[PDB]
Amino acid sequence: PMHPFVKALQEHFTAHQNPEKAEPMARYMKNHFLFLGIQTPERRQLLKDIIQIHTLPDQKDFQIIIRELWDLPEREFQAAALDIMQKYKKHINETHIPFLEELIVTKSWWDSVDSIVPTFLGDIFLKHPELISAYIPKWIASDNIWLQRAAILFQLKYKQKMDEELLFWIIGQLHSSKEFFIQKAIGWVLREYAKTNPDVVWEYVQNNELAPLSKREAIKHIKQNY
DNA sequence: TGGGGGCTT
DNA sequence: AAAGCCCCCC
Repeated sequence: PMHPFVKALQEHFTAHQNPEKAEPMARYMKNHFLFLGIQTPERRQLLKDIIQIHTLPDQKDFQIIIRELWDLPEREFQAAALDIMQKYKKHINETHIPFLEELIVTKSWWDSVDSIVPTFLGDIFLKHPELISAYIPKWIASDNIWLQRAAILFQLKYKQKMDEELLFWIIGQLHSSKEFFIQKAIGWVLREYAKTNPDVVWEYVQNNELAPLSKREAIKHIKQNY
């Protein structure tokens, strides 16, 4: 934690770790990560304490801090890094897409990736429509399952802004994936979109090839209506 | 299947 | 802030 802010945060988090909570938190993530055992309320308070002391670092340092936290072993530091990224949301723009790509493909799991994609990337592509073709096809073809999940979920919260043709194209490109988290992402985005346009999702699921898992996930809340 | 402490609003 | 939702999990 070269940067003083990251050092303080690490010291403060470590001083407040809870071994009894570490185990179940770690199991939730299929043991891919060590945990300190600090849940979100306390994790955010501990971040608040440090901000109260140091003040939020200048925007020129924000990528440095986030990377340094990403390199720390315990998962809470990546969670804290995302809390921090949210506080800098107004300074995050299209020039940061490569930075966000690195975050997605490093220490990858659903918890970090879902926290990056629908909000930060979703907003970026809304403001910069021309960049969709520069990133989405590349992510789909990358064979990195987390970039693939990113391509599927960037429109997750769009509601009526959903580009249906694009969504169905992206899903079509990944419908044969044998990856659990891709099949789940397809199910999720379809299920979420069905809150807005259930008819189109129902017809899509009935008439197109998807894993049974994705079909089950997609229709779990609307099947009682058909 | 379909619903649940941890999270959100 | 009482109450709904659930990425995920099983």
